[PDB]
This record gives sequence, C-alpha cells and structure tokens, in this order.
Amino acid sequence: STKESKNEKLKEDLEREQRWLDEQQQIMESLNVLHSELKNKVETFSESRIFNEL
Amino acid sequence: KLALDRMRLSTALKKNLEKISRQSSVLMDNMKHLLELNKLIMKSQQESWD
Repeated sequence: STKESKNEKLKEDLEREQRWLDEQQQIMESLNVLHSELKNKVETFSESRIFNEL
Repeated sequence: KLALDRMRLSTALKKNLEKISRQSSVLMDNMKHLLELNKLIMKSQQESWD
C-alpha cells in the first residue's frame, strides 16, 4: 500500500518534471534567439545619424 | 543467535513439510498469497526502478 502509492506519486511526478523539462528547454530555445539578436545588434545607431534625424 | 534461529526454523519447516499434515490446507493458501504478493512487489519494484 505504500509502494503502489509511491508508484502513483511517481506517475504524477512523471508528468511534472517532463513539463519542467519542457519549460526549461523553452527557456533554452528562447535565450538562444535572444543571444543571436543581441550579438547581431552590438552596433547601435550612429552618432551622426542622431544629429541629422533630429 | 539469528543464524542459529534461522537454521532451527529451516529444519523445523523441513520436518513440517516432509509429511502432509492437517495444517497444510491453510499453509498452502498462505504460501500462495505470499507468492502472489511477492510477484506484485517484483513488478512494482521493476517499474519503479525503470
């Protein structure tokens, strides 16, 4: 009775850490594309652009 | 002391189950319930380990 309830706890734990691995990979795939857009936008707008646009 | 106790219990169960007695009609049912509960504990241990 205490090991089948340990099995019924772990099948509930089979859902949650698979959801937590799916969230952490969704953090990992979103931090990859924000690192690629920050590396491509190191150079900002120019100093002579701000004087002529304003 | 536990090894002497388990050797005396093993020889006592050997001389018990050597001759068919009147307590066998509930002892065989008790061993069948213990082997079915142990088969459930084997399948639960294998699925819990995997």
